[PDB]
Amino acid sequence: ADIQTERAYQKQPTIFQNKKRVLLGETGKEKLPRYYKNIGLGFKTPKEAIEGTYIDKKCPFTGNVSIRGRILSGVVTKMKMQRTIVIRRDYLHYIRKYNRFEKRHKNMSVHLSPCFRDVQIGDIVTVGECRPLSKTVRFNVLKVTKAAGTK
Amino acid sequence: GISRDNWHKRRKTGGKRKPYHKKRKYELGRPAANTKIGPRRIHTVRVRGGNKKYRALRLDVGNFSWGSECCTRKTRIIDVVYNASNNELVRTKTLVKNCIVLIDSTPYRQWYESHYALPLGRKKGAKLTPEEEEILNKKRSKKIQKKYDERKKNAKISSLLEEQFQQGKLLACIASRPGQCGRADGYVLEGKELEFYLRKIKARK
Amino acid sequence: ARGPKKHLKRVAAPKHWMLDKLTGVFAPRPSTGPHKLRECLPLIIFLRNRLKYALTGDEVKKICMQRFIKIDGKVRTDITYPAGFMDVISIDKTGENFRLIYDTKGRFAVHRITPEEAKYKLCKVRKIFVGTKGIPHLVTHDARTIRYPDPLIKVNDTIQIDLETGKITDFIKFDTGNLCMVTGGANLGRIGVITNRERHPGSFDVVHVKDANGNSFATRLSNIFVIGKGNKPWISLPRGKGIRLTIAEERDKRLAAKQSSG
Amino acid sequence: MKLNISFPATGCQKLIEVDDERKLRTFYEKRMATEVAADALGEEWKGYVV
RNA sequence: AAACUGCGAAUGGCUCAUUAAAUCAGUUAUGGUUCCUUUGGUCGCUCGUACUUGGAUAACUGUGGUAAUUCU
RNA sequence: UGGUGACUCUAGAUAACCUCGGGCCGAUCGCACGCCGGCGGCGACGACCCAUUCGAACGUCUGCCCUAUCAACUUUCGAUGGUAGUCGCCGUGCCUACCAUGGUGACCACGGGUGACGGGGAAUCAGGGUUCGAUUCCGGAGAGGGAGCCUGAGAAACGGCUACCACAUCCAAGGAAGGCAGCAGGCGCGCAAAUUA
RNA sequence: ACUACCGAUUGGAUGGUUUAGUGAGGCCCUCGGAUCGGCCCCGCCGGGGUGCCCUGGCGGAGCGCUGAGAAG
Repeated sequence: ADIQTERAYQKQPTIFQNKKRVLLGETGKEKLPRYYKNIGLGFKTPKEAIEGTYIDKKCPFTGNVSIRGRILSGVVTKMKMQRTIVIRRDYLHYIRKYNRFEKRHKNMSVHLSPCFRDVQIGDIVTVGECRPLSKTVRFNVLKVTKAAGTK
Repeated sequence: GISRDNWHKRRKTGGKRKPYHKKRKYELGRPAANTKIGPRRIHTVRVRGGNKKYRALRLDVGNFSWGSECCTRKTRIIDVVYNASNNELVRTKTLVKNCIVLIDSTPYRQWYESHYALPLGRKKGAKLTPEEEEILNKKRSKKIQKKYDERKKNAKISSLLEEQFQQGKLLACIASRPGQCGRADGYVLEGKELEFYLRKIKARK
Repeated sequence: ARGPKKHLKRVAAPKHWMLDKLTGVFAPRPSTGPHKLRECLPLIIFLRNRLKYALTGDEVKKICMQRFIKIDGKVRTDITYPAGFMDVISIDKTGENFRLIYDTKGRFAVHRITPEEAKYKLCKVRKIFVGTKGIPHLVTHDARTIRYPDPLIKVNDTIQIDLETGKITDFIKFDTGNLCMVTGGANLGRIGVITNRERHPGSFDVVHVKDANGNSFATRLSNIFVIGKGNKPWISLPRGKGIRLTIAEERDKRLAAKQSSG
Repeated sequence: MKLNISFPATGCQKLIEVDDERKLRTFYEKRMATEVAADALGEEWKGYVV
């Protein structure tokens, strides 16, 4: 069913899947109600989260996290983990003895919700700070924009 | 003792780090509560801040819910059949959170017959004590028989719940965490969750 | 540390207490109470350093535990009891009443008030919540909980409350054009009318305030205490009226005062 | 070995030194609060149990 | 006086061995937690011998043990 | 109902549960005594919960000296991520089970060193810098070395306890007691530092 | 005669990473049950509603029912 790929039954804790309904409603349509919310800072909840079917407890829009604290950006560099990506933040650090700059970088592991598809290497991602979700992830993807050179 | 600090582990680069302080009492871990089925034996724990944790070591009775119709009853745990974390805990009959349990179904059948007045989990022979014809086949008034008619208009439940009542023991999921609560509360499995757990149990064999 | 602290070093004390360096190594260390440690004036500093009835801390204790000092109408014998903004101090033996409000330099002025003005005080509403059985509560800036407030009273509004009973008697909204006093930050002690509140979601709001002399200054929303409705304050103000003079006009005023007398 | 004998009804007590192993075999290999008839302790202790 | 009970002894004082994104500083978060105390609120909101309940244990009295202890 | 920028918030309703190692709903103490046996004013002490105060504890972003005669490291023994739980005051590979093979690195990882506790700060001073900051304020760490607990709101406490390691005190030889990187003081060390007031 | 290096002796001791094994002491769990108390039974027995019952103090046995509980 492309949903129950685990050894426990995956469901959204807030929605109830065992409502007692009539035969006409049974023959009408078999669509579950879906829990979603807004990451309310001028961030639009995507349609793939509202109309989707996936289950992710660490998703900003459908899971159990809240976005509070910093909001940063990065470029996607690696996408080889399961529901998390590794992004890169480049910056310039000012050495004031020389009055010059050196280029520095920080690698950041962020949680990518399944509602963001067609995320490529090099696309600009906007992440927001949440509570600790694993040992090394603290930020959660909220927006994706493509690279300006790509059509 | 058991320490659940983050500084004993390695760094994100994989290098090892030196501790700058020794183990603190706010970083402690306690030995696990392997709650089992048996007559009630629970131990209270003093925790951080002078508050109380209840550590259940032997439990046999909880309360469980039909959520389709919002009715819960205090009943008995009978057996452990599935655990998504470890099958060794099924073999040891360990009560944890989200372990699949089968429980006694007598209060639920009792409420269903005292409310909807239809037989539940009954054989073709249907030999009943006279209290059951008193409950199922009482004498009522016009308003009451009418209200019962629109009550049995929708009093049809799933065939799988019928099959489990035919068997006599209901499947449920323990939703409380018993080593911290001293209770093994939960909810009766229904719907796609019920077919999931049935096919996983059958796929174990 | 292994637990909470009980001592305050004198150089680490709040600077607006105006303690000196050589009297001791310790400062009076305010008790826990309705005010923060950094935003209060303890009773020993008031009775000894400012008001000068006492010469030592032992004399402060002898004054306080003869049951002479009321704070907000309640007799206090804790010598380090944290008194703070808008708190009324009453000495019935000498017939004196005070409100702890700020100078233009950010220090608690010795502000004498009329005994009818000592009947009430103002509080800034810090939270509104509904508790069990649907009962609305407000929490003020001085740790007061009042049940059943007016439904129009919101957070950042100012209640005018009666010290005899403790109930809500009047209130003032947060609105552009109301009079306010600044209780934190670099503009501590200044008074003016609110002219613009800009909102930053997920962050601190910035309120713009205009002085009675036309000077304008901004603060955070946490630092604003609404005092009077529109233009007239609902309490007595100190000798300076919230007008921060620069160092040049303060020198000129000092020289004119020295010239006029002497 | 010495014996600290106490009598609670009149609340009176006394220390008595007895050195003969035959008199102490009535006390050996038994536990605290094990009731013993102290007959072999002396001629005056016939009906006395301790 | 003693002794039981309550509280404090987790503050203060000392030193700089450890410790290299660790500590620490500035900035943010707890919408992810605990909090003696102070202060305010709540404390006939429960439909089910009381004009006062029970057993001890110190201090005290008396007998003691060990070379020795703030032992008993 | 009420709130936030955003709740799975707060409040409401239903069905029940409510731990014997047990959650509240006062068998407590003083002073003045007074009204129509019954009604009472000040307090003190307790008290489940909520808020506040004093914190604490875990996270965010940015920032540190020398070394390549340290160039690949982490990953069986958790390394990086997912799902379910355990433990924990709580978030979390904190731990367990099953999975995926990931995570970091010439923008210097990993390793090693430092005559390295970090800052506020000090000397110099046209300016940039250079050297110093064991040391009275703030934060951390430790109590001979390790480790483990009890009590308590709070400690992995050492002017608390229990072991082992290294030292070491008394003894009738069975046993008992120990921790000055507190104030003085002593020995040692040394070029190097005060009174058992 | 002096200064400064190498050095057989697994020379003797000591420490830090580790392979294998042993492991004090606390904590948790499952037992254990020295001791200590209550109920029931009976005996010595006081009163009433007039031998039915209970009232209070002492003793006796019953692995009867139990509750607290040390060492291990």
